[PDB]
Amino acid sequence: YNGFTGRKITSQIFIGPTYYQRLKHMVDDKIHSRARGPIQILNRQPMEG
Amino acid sequence: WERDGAPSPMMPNEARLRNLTYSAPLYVDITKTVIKEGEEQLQTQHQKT
Amino acid sequence: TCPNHPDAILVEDYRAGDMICPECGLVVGDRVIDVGSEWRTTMSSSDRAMMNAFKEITTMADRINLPRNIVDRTNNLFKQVYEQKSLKGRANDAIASACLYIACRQEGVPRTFKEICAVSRISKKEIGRCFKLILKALETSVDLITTGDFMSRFCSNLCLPKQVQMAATHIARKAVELDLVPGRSPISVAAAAIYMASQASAEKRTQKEIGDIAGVADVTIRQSYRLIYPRAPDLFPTDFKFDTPVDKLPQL
Amino acid sequence: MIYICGECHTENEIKSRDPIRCRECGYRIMYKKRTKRLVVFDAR
Amino acid sequence: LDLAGPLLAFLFRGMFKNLLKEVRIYAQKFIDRGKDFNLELAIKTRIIS
Amino acid sequence: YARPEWMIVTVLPVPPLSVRPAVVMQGSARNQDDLTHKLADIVKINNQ
Amino acid sequence: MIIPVRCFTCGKIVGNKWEAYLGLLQAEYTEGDALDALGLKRYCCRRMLLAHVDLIEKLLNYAP
Amino acid sequence: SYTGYNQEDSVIMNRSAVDRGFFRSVFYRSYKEQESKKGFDQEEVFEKP
Ligand SMILES: [Zn+2]
Ligand SMILES: [Zn+2]
Ligand SMILES: [Zn+2]
Repeated sequence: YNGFTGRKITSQIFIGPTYYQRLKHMVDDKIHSRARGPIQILNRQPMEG
Repeated sequence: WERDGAPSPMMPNEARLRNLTYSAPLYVDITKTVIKEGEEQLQTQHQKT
Repeated sequence: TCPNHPDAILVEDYRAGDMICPECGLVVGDRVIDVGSEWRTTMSSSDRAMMNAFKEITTMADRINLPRNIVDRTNNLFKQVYEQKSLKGRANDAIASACLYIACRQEGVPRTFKEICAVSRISKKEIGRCFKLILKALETSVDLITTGDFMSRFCSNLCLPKQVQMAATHIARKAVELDLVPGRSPISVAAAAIYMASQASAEKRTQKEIGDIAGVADVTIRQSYRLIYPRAPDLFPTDFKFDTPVDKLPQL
Repeated sequence: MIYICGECHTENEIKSRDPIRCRECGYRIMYKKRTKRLVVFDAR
Repeated sequence: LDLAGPLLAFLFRGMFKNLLKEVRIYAQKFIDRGKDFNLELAIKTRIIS
Repeated sequence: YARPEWMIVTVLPVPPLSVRPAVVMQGSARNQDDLTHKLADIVKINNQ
Repeated sequence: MIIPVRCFTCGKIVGNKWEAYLGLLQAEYTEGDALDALGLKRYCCRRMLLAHVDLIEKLLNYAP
Repeated sequence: SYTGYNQEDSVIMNRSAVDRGFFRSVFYRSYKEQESKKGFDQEEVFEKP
C-alpha cells in the first residue's frame, strides 16, 4: 500500500529479508569544500590546512 | 627489554599498544679454534652467542 | 600591523592562513601564515668520523638492548664533545663508550663501567678516563648512582622473583642508610644485598653467579656481605617470607 | 590525574614530571581515568 | 608460491652473509694488529634484527 | 637579445628569497633550500 | 553485539525475548516453535532473534 | 520504484528503522603522539600550554 495515500499499488512488490552490508565509505568521510584556503608559501597555490 | 634492561616476555597486545616489534632473540653456538704453529690447538666455544 | 591600529597583536587564522587585526577584522597578509606546515593538526672527515662513531654507538647499544632514546642521547653527547674537541687525542671509540655511559646515567638507568666495557673494545680504564674528560668539556654532571639503580637489571638477569628483588632493594638501601658499608661501591653492596636476599628464598644464587651478572668479584661480594650479615634481621623487609630463616643465613 | 594500570587496574595519581609506571604492578601501560565532567547524550 | 618462511629464508642468508662478512672484517683488523679478537664484539647484532 | 659571449657565465645570478625560501623545521632552525646550499658552495669557491 | 530493544522494521519490543528465546531452545523447542511461543508473528521480528549474534557474551570474557 | 530516489543504483532507507539502530555503527580513530628529546636545545614534553 502507498504510504503517502494508503492506496494499493497496482503492481505487487517483491519484498523479503536480504542480508545487506554497510560499507566503510561514508559521505562525511568524503564531503570536502575549498574556498580561499591556505595556499602554499613557496608555490602560492592551494594546499590542505 | 625495559629501560633498566630487565628482560620480560612481550605479549602481542603490548607490542601492538607500545608500538614494539614482536621479535625473539636469536643465539648461535660458536666454536673458535686457534692454531699458532706451535703444535698446540686451543678450541673455545661460546655457547648461545 | 593594522594601519589603523599601530602595535596590534594580529590573530593568526587557520581558515586561510592570515593574520587579522585583533579588533578590526582587517586581514593583514593574504595567506602568509602557512597553516599546514606550522600547526601539527665525498664526505668530510669530521662528518665521516661522526658517522662511524654513531655506527659504533648503535652497535654497542644493541648488545645490551638499550632503547633508542639512550642512543639518541649518546649521539647528542658525542656531537657536543666531538665539536668541542677537548678529546681530539682520545680514540672515537673511547669517547663513544664514555658517552654511552653518561647517557645511561643521565636517563636514570646507569650501567656499570664493566657493563659498558663488555660491549666495547675499549677497556674500563680508558672509558673512565674519557668519562671524566667529557664532563669537564660539557660542564655537566651525573647524579651519583645508588644501589637500587641496578637491582632491576641484576635480579632480572638472575631470574630472581619480584619479592627477592624487592627485599634486595630494601636491604641495600637500609644498609647504606645505616652506613654499614661506608666507602663500598654501590655495585658491591647491591651484589651482596642480592646474595643475602637470594639465600633467604627458594631461588638461591651462588656468589659466583651474582658476581658474573653484577661484574663484582665473589671476594668483593664476600666482604660486603660480611659487613651486613650481622644486621640481617634489621635489613630484611618487615613483610618478608623467609624460606630459610634469617638466623640460618650463610655465615662467611 | 589518575592513571589506571593496564595489568592490575590500579588507580594511582601520577605527576607530570615523575615517570609513568604502575606504583605496585610495575606495568608500563597506563590509561587515563574517565573525565569527571558531565557530557549529555540524547537517546536518539 | 613463496610463503613467509621461504621469503624469510631468502632474507636471512643475505643478512647472515653480511654478519659473517662483518666478523671477518672485524677479526682481520685485530689479527693484522697482532692481538686476538673478542667474538662477542665482532658480531654486529643489528644486521639481522 | 642573445650574444655568444653572454653564453659564458661571467656573473652568476642569485635567485630571490621568494624563489628559494627559508623553511622552518624543528623549531626556529631555518632549513635553507637546496639552492642556498649550492649558493653557499658557489660563494665559498668564488671567494677562494 | 546485544539484542536490539526494538524490531527495526516495526518497532516491536525484542529486547526482552533473547533470554527467553535461549531458554526455549534449551527446552528442545525448534527455532520456529520458540519464536511462535514468544509472540513473534511477523517475519521481521522473527528475523531479529533468528539472526541475532550475542557478541556481548564473549566481550565479557575480557577483564575490565 | 517508490519515488524515484532509488534510481541508478541508489537506495531508499527506512528512517524509523535507522532511528532504532538499523545499520548504526561506531567509528574509532586512534591518534598516536610521542615526545622526543633528540637535540639538546629542543625538548618537547606533554603539558597544556
Ligand atoms: Zn584595526
Ligand atoms: Zn599494575
Ligand atoms: Zn517486527
